[PDB]
Amino acid sequence: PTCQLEGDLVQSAHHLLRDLGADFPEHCLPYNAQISFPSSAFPAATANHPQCHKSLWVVHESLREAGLVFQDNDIPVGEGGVTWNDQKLEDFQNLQYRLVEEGSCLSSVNGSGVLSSYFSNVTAVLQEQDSAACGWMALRRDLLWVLKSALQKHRTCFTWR
Ligand SMILES: *[C@@H]1O[C@H](CO)[C@@H](O)[C@H](O)[C@H]1NC(C)=O
Repeated sequence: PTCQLEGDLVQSAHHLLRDLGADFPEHCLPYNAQISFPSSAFPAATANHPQCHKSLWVVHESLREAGLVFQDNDIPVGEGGVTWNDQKLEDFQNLQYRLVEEGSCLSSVNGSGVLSSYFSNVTAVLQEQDSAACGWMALRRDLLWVLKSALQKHRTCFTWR
């Protein structure tokens, strides 16, 4: 295994996740107290220090932990649920799985608890029926940002073509 995250998969995962839903709704704003992605998890790249290992770790670990969230929690669909494109969701999850498997070496090093703490807060919101839809929408918002930011600020860390 060459342990690399393929940029084309990351870009396509971002596009599918973008296209399957809508903007984060105003009524979900209070959940930002609980679901606040630690943007400081990404390193500040400098000349000769792209910090690709840490940047790829943030992407891989966020996708791995989100995979567990999808496995362990039902998405509500009715009123009080989310209105997502289920076919594009399945396609996103297939790309997510490919990225998590190919980057397994990035999870072989224990990281700071900063990401696990974020996902523990997401889980708590998802596992109460009255807050679940907002939790799903906040998670999607943050995963979109993780993928967008990695491509915008850490493009060189992915393998292309
Ligand atoms: C989790 O939510 C609590 C509030 O319920 C907040 O104080 C804490 O900072 C959150 N954890 C993270 C990692 O953001």
